[PDB]
Amino acid sequence: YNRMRAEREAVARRHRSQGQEEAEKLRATADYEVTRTLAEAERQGRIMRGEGDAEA
Amino acid sequence: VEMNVQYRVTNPEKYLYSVTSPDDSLRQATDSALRGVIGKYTMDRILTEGRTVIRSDTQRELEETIRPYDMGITLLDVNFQAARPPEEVKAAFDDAIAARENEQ
Amino acid sequence: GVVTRFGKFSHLVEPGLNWKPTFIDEVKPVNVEAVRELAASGVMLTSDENVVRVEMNVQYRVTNPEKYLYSVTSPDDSLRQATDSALRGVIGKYTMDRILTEGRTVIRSDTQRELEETIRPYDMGITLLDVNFQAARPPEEVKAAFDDAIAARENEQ
Amino acid sequence: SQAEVLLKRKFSDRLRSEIGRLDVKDIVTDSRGRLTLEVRDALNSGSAPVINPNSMAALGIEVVDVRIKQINLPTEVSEAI
Repeated sequence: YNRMRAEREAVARRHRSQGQEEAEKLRATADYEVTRTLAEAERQGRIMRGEGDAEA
Repeated sequence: VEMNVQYRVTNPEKYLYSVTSPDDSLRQATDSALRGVIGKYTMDRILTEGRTVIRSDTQRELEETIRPYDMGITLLDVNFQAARPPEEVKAAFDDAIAARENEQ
Repeated sequence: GVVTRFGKFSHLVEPGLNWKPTFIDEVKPVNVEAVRELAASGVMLTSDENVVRVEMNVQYRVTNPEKYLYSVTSPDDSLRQATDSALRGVIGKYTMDRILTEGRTVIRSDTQRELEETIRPYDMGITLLDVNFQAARPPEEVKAAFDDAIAARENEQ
Repeated sequence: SQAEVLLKRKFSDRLRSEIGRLDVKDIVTDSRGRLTLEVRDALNSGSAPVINPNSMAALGIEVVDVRIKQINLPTEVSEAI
């Protein structure tokens, strides 16, 4: 019984582990996009500061 | 595994004066046939696919087992009842399904 | 009233005062002009592996007691089993989201039509009057989030 | 009492055999009572004018209908959904 029970647990671990792997990957790309979007906005803001400093 | 065997009787000259306790003797013969056949097939098959081919083999094998005996018992139907796994391992079987849901 | 010989049925008596030879024949009346009720509910399964708590009410009547009394044992109970099979079978075809808003009208129609087809071979004297769907609320375990989803809209605004 | 038992045993075998070859999706979407009709067909006419001995025709019984009232699910499987 333990032998069969151990085998069944492996499938459960595989499915649960697979889900966690996919979830982590999505979170990884999500953080990249957030940083990318924030970086673009920061780049645009620096341009404005230079123009203002140049004007003054 | 659990099985149900529906049967009838025939001319009592055989049933009454062939073997002692024919009903019990048939039950012992049934166990030997059931044990032998199940031993040949695998667990996964017997639960889903093997079910139909087993009721055919066990019914045919059981008949062959009582052919030399010549008893007057006649087999009416061999209707398989249950193949649930051991209660000790049932816990893991359901968890494997829950893991798929947890994955989603 | 249904006047009946010892074993055999004799004839159908109409309202009023009639006579039956005492100890020879007996009368067994039945109400045939009064709406009845049969509420069928249960945790049925949808077509998308989702659970939905559906409840239904079935208002019906009866007909000539020769069928109702000598067609099936426990006609009220037997009809209830047919209703459950129809409701589950019908619910089984549609998805949870559909059943909650759109299915309300078609589910009652299908369950009513299927129930009638299910009891046609029986030959019982029960007649279906109306199938008025009552509720299709989601499971209480997921109801909490279903309420939060609405509260989230207000929070968003 | 004896008759209900006999029908139950045969029903179990036929139903279990069908479900064994069917998928959960194919069991919840069935809307034409195909499996019930097949099981009813099998109970009314078995395998082998010949009256199969595993048929309800060999006995004085005729399965007029077969229906499933409610297909529930296990407590653990339902909690994960």
